[PDB]
This record gives sequence, C-alpha cells and structure tokens, in this order.
Amino acid sequence: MKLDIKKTFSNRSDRVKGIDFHPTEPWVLTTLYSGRVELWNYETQVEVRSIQVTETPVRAGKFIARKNWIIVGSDDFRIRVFNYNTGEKVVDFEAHPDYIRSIAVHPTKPYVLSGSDDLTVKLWNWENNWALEQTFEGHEHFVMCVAFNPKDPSTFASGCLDRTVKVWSLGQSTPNFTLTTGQERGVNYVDYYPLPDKPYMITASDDLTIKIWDYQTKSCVATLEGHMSNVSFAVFHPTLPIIISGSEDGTLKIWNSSTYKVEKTLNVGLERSWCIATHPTGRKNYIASGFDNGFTVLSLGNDEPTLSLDPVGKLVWSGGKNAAASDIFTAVIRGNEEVEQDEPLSLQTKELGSVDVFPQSLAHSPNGRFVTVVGDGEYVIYTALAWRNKAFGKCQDFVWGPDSNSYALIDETGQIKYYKNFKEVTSWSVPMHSAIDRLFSGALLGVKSDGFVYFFDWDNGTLVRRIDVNAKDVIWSDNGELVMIVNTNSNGDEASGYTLLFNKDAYLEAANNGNIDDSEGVDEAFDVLYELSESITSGKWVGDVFIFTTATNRLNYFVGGKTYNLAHYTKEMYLLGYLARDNKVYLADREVHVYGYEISL
Amino acid sequence: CTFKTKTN
Repeated sequence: MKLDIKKTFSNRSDRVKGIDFHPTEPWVLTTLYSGRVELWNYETQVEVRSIQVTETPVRAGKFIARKNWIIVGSDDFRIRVFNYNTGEKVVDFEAHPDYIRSIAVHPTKPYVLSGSDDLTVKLWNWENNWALEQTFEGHEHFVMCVAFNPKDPSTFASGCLDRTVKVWSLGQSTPNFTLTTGQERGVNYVDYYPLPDKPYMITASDDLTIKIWDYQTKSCVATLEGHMSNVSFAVFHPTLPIIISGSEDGTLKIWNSSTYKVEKTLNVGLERSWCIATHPTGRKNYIASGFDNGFTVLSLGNDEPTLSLDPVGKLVWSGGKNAAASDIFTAVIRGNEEVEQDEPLSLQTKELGSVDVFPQSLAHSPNGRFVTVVGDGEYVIYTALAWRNKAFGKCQDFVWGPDSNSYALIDETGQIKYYKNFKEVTSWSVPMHSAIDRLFSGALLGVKSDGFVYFFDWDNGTLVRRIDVNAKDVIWSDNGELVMIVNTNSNGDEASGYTLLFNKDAYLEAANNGNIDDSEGVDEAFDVLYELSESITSGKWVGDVFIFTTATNRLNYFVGGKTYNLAHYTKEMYLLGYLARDNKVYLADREVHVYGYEISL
Repeated sequence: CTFKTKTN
C-alpha cells in the first residue's frame, strides 16, 4: 500500500494521557497529566466542554455515548462520570487504593472495566448504581491496560508489567489462560484484532518491541521492533490492514499487519507519545494520539492511481510518488513526443489543484469540460480550466450523461438520482427494486441488477431495454449506434463480450405506442451483431472498430466479427483513448506511465 | 538507575 496522512486537528496542551473518539459526534476526548479533561470538536476545531476534574493526572478516559456520558480515572484512586450534554457529575468514587491505569467499556451490557497498580482489574455496573460486581486478581504488579474482546465481550485481556497478559471470562476468579510475553520490562498495552478471520492480539513494551499473539494457539506470531524508546501503545486499525504504535521516542509508527514492515513514521512534534484511539467505525479512518505537548487527529487514506484522458488530449491525475493523494495534476499530449514505442511519455506536470477526499478513481466529462473525483462515499466536480468547484455530494457511483452537463448517481440509500445542470431533477425517477450493483454511461444510462443490464433513456428514465447478460463493463461507440457488452465470463464458458446495435427508432415507435413492456422494454431496439473470443480489460471504439486490451495483456482490434491482434505488451495495460490527430491510441500501466501506440492498416 | 518509576 501507499498510505497517506492528513493532519485534521492539532492542539498544544499539557500531557495527554487518555484519549477517546465519540462514534457519532466528531468529538475527541482527552484526559491530561494536569487533572483536567477536554472535549474537542476536531472537525470544526472547537473546544466543546472542559472540566478541571482533579489535581492528579487523569490517565483513563472513555465515551459511553449511549448513556451520553464520559468516564475518567485518576491518580487520586477515583472514578468519575459526567454527562457531556450538561457537564454534570453523575458519579465520583474510590475504585482502587492505587493509581487507575486503563478503562474498558462493555459494548452492550452496563459493564465498565478498570485496571490498577493495586495489581487487580475490576468490574462495575452502572444501572445497579456502580456497585463493584467482580474483582480480578492474579497479576503481580501494575495493570497497565484492559481490553474487551470485540468479538466476545464476555472476555477481556489485561496487559501487565509483570510480563503477562491474562484473559478472563466474566465470572471466573481465575484466568482462562496466561500469556508470558517474554518482554522482560513488561506490557504497557494490549489490543484485540477486531476481525473474525484471525484470533490475534497485540502487546507493546518498554522493551522496544511490539508482539502479535495468537490467543487460541497461545503463541507468539511475530516480534515487531522499531522504536528507539519505550513503546506506549500498539493497536489494530478498525478498517485498514495496519497496526499503529506510538512511543517515547516521539514517533507514531504505522506497521503493515501482513508483512510486519513499517509502512509510515510520523514525528508530530509534540514530543513523547502516550496514548491512542481509532474512530470506532472507520469514519475518515480517524486515529488520534496524545502527547507530552498535546494531541492530534489524523485521517488515513490511500494514494490509489487515477488517470482520465480527455478527447483533445489532456491528462488529469491524483497523487503519486513525489506527491499527495488528493493533489490534482495535468499534462498535455502532442504528436510532438518522438514516437518511441515502449518507453513512458515524458510530459511536463503542471499543478492543477487539490481536493478534500482520497480518490479511488477520477474521470473527465465526455467533452472534457469537467472532472469528477470519486471517493470515500463522496463525489466532487471540478472545472478543468482553473480547478473551480461546481458540485459535491454523497454517492456510491457516479456516471456522466451525453450532455456533459447532466449525470446519474447511486446515492447513500442505494437509489438512482439524476442531476441536470448541476441542479437535481427531482421528478426524474427510475424506480429500481432490486439491488444496484453498478452504473454505466454512454448514450443510454446503463444499470446493473442481478446478472442483468438495464438501459434507460437519459432524459426521461423509461426502460428502453433489458439485456440478460452478466456484464463486467458497457462500452458505447461515439455515434451512438454500436455498443460492446463485456461479459464477466467467470470460467470461460461463455464468450467474453457481445456487439449490440441500437435502433433508436425502434425505441421511439414502441414509445408512442405505450407498448414498452415495463419488465423487458423493447425487443426491437437491440440486436446482437457478434460474440467475442478473448477477454476484454478495457476498450474504445474508433468508428466501427473496437480497440481492446486482454488479460493476456495483448492489444487487439475487432471489426465485423474478426479479432486481429495489433500488439503484445507485457504489463497490466489499460486503454485511455484514441487521439485521431496522432493516429495514436494511448495506454496506461499500474504506475500511470503513459504509452502510445500507432494504428494504420 | 536501579528504579524507574511508572509515574510517567
């Protein structure tokens, strides 16, 4: 992967010991060495509420959102709850005759965990008036960190400086098992891997190392040593295949959970790294951290490769090696470039602009006027000339209409919306009752449900036809007569695609008649001209000719039932377009290096 | 030093 980190919100503050994300509200909570607690809207960069709780460091703070509470533990032996809507001290008691290090909140049950230097862990029931239900003994030193198994909240790990982790079920005075860590300086932190495909855990030590454990088989999977000083935390991101550690060396290390190699190192500049949080449900992939000098909120995306070519020859992409995933760049193509075959074109990168989301993909309007970037549930539309904004919104799919001034979406509820003039047509409705896999552009809006393909008239929305083919892609000719229906071949039983001719007349007649069969459409509007052999990875029409890439990486052309190979490349090659000026077709590889191939009989 | 002190 190529991770990308955006610095959402940073606050210089006293030593930040505890830190937690609210799950619905864009709020980070922080517990300080100063006995003060803070609530920040990291998204509008505003301090909501802040309480002077104690003179003593408060080390553990967590959200119980469901009861609209914050819960915090200090060095005065105490546990205190507050309502954050009101700032009103709900509860305040003595929970251990020693420091309180760590707190865990039960996902569902009114159950709250606290770990202590008193050697013990303890269970607390709030809707039975905070009575101490069970006291877990066994550890022979400071209990640094408690953690519920997200997959089985009846059980929980506890990381201890006595060099062990101890998993217990709610009820037994004894542990199910006890994990000697080998980490001769002790465990500061423990975290569960959230996904059901691995029973992994993780620890972090003063001994500079991080350790991944299998808790079924009870064995050390891997040692991950980076850090130059004591490792403070190590956690699994809820959503990206990463581990995140932090430490007194001042750094944050983002590790890869598969290769166990450090993907990314950050020196936030707040000195020593104390504590960690990840937005519960991956929102913006937020992770937040606490330091000697304060806290930061970081969003983590990916620099996925994007490129759209325009008809007149302009390339536009996001990201890159020397650059950021959400920076936009543009480059012009001219027959200029000496026709050397398999070397990437050299062009001059001009800065074009920026965008607020992590692209997964990017695409010009048909006429090359506008650019749409799609990502992270959001779509955005920019002017290609001075990178001016023209539209934003949420979408699971975006497809451009012929006009180059209208489009269609699958929205946050999975329902097709149609915009005309950047300003939605409310009345335009296509009632789709199955689930919508996808959306295609071209001269009829294409909609994939089941192993089917529906074709609707752009202006009204009436089903022009339904094709019973499990399409991968749908690629139209520019003059609107031809279409190629690429087939998700799925074990080469069927042909890889089908040419179809579209009679618009046959549609319009069945339109006047009111004889459009709302299940199928119009049998006469679509005729199957040919079937295709080899698999199709991408493809452009150039008149009656279909230029296409294969999974053998070969470049072919199809014209009137015949497949002629034209070149045989040796990478993953994708088609970008056909410039007539340079009589040239243009290709892109996995690294966005652009190639040019020349075409004549 | 013989004793570090996890008082932070």
